[PDB]
Amino acid sequence: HIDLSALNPELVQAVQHVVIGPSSLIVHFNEVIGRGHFGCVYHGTLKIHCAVKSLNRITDIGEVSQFLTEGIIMKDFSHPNVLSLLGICLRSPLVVLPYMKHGDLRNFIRNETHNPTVKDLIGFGLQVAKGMKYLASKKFVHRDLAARNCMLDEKFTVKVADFGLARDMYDKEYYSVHNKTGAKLPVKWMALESLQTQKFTTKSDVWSFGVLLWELMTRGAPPYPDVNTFDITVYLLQGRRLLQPEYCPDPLYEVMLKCWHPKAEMRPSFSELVSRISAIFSTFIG
Ligand SMILES: COc1cnc2c(NCc3nnc4ccc(-c5cc(C)ns5)nn34)ccnc2c1
Repeated sequence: HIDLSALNPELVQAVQHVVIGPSSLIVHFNEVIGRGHFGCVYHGTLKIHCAVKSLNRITDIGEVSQFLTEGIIMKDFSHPNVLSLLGICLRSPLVVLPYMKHGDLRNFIRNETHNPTVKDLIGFGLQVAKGMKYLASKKFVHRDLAARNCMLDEKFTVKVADFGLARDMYDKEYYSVHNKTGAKLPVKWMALESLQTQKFTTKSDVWSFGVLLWELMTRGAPPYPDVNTFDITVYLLQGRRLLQPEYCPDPLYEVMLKCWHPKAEMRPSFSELVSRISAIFSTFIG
């Protein structure tokens, strides 16, 4: 039930634009197209093709008013490199997202079917940087930027995803349980200070982006395979970084090193990353 009175009065008008009427959505529950900890995702028809995420695997949703607020905030986000929210359908509520034909970025670059060039791979990086530039300008911290968490549409447009109501753990292997807090953390993508404090910032998103660039240039290799979970802090503090992939241009590796600056405030902004990477991208043919 929608309690319009419970919402921030500023946001009441926006409800009509986020709520999908049950008769407008057909969801094809017979084939799962994605699996998250909080729920499965299915093909949907809205006639536009969409992805429908269930949240029924969680014991409880929480405050319905908060859920709508989350949806309303997320729907106002509009950028070609950021996954949009189509709306919410109240059957546990269903999250309705544009269908991303080529799935997550990590699986796409690991796929022997497609053959992206070095230029294509850098371009995927550039698109992610533009999405993050948008998100950072909205003061939004992603917290879980990784190749597994970005997706590609039918025209290979890369979109930063896995945020707002779409937030989940879509690949359980890369999340470790913290001793004191219990939080499940993507430790191999996290900035040194975040591992120490569990505080996430746009500058820790920049660190994660550096790892994402490394993923692209290795075509989806796992980072730090010979490191075990939380021993990553010890490993990094020894004076170590991910090595330069064979086909990674030198200036792109320099960008990665800047993203992993020990001082958070010294890391490049996403705007600077867009500029620097667009330059490097332009030097390639094909
Ligand atoms: C082509 O198959 C799919 C699968 N899942 C989604 C999908 N799932 C919800 C979602 N929102 N953000 C993210 C980010 C990552 C992922 C996934 C990652 C993995 C490994 N499987 S799904 N899903 N996801 C949304 C849109 N299109 C899809 C297309």
